[PDB]
Amino acid sequence: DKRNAEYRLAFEQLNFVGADSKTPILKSFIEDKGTRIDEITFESMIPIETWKSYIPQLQTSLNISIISIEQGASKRIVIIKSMAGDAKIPKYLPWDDKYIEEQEGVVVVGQTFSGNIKIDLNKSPHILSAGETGSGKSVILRCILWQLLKQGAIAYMVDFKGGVEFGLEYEKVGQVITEVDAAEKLFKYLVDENAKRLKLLRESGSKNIGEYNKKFEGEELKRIIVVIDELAELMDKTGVDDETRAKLVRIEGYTSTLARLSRATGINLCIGVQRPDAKVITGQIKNNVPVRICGRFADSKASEIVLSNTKAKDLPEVKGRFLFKLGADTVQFQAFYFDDDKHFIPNKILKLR
Ligand SMILES: Nc1ncnc2c1ncn2[C@@H]1O[C@H](COP(=O)(O)OP(=O)(O)OP(=O)(O)O)[C@@H](O)[C@H]1O
Ligand SMILES: OC[C@H]1O[C@@H](O)[C@H](O)[C@@H](O)[C@@H]1O
Repeated sequence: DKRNAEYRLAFEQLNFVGADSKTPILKSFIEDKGTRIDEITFESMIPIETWKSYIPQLQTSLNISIISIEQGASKRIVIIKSMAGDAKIPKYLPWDDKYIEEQEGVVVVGQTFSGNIKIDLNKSPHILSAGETGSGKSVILRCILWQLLKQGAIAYMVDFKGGVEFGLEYEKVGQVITEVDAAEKLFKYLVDENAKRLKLLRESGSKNIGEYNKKFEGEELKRIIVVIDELAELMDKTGVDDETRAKLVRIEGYTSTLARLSRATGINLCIGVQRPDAKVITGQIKNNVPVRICGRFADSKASEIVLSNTKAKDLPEVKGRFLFKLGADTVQFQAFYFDDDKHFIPNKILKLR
């Protein structure tokens, strides 16, 4: 084999031999086609310290970006997590209105290996974005929102933390929800509106909202984008008042109902999650939210909750570098950087009519 033959010369060239005077032997190269993070296993007599000392040389020799070098099952075996020099993805990519999709309902979240990541909300209607504080899971949601505002959609924004993440400029573009009573009224309305559109399609004999809009002129239904900053504000019922938790259990009722029956009604949920918990990302939320955006999660348990795999732990530590799952396949992408005080121009959306 070519790889074993290649690696052998790279080691001979570095005189990278153990106490036994023998070069590391390649046990397995497990390449990921989706994330494109390869897993290079070697068993040598060289200690993990000497390996780490050689990461800059090993990168230049094998032409790889070493994500991590860890010790395997035995103190003889090492595992390298890397990406070839050809798995080229920007380390930083800002937002540009040039990316805004023409097709009403298609949104672009960033750049991948082969092209850009696109989500058609007529096909995949709900997005679950997850990541630690400062990962940029909010940035994505704001960018999806901007693209939909530009597409002329109705926007609702949920942030129970005084609505600080949805400032006075966001307020101009749509309704901002800050309390459980407002969220109760909003989610009840969203279920009623979803059901209202559900019968219009039945009666009109139209597949989606677009197929009805081309049948009724002055009665055109606009897309509804409802972004939730922290699912846990609606999910996590622990601590609140006896009357407040009946309100939260109603919000949870309506949310489940929204995610389940709103593929054709053009009502979309974009949910951010800081702390992936099974009490928050319920199987009802999982079964009905098809789009998964995942930041680097140190734990294997938090990644399984989100992606239904342990891929988030192998993410190269790059600000805005996420994982993307839709259906079975899981891919690596660099999320566009959406700067609020650079790209969010609320008057450009008010001009739209
Ligand atoms: N795509 C990106 N490229 C480069 N840097 C990024 C990117 N996304 C985020 N960052 C940086 O990290 C910061 C984190 O911002 P952000 O508020 O979106 O993250 P968050 O804490 O996970 O979400 P939230 O506000 O909902 O708590 C950004 O302000 C920016 O400095
Ligand atoms: O929050 C619910 C309210 O949202 C508004 O955008 C609508 O115009 C109202 O009809 C609705 O009752």
